[PDB]
Amino acid sequence: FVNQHLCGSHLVEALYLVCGERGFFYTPK
Amino acid sequence: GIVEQCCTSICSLYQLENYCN
Ligand SMILES: *C(=O)CCCCCCCCCCCCC
Ligand SMILES: [Cl-]
Ligand SMILES: [Zn+2]
Repeated sequence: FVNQHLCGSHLVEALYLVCGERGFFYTPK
Repeated sequence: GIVEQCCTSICSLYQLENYCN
């Protein structure tokens, strides 16, 4: 799914901002 | 996981905070 690949890119940049010093985890599966 | 919850619907910043460490 390209549109899923595109969405994930935007999710990781939002997680980066939201989570700040805590960091985050990006698990597709 | 986050793709099922936040790519099928827009997640608020509060919902996105669920995937923080
Ligand atoms: C890994 O395959 C994800 C598991 C669930 C699949 C849901 C995919 C939905 C993505 C929709 C993107 C639409 C963005 C405009
Ligand atoms: Cl896009
Ligand atoms: Zn994009």
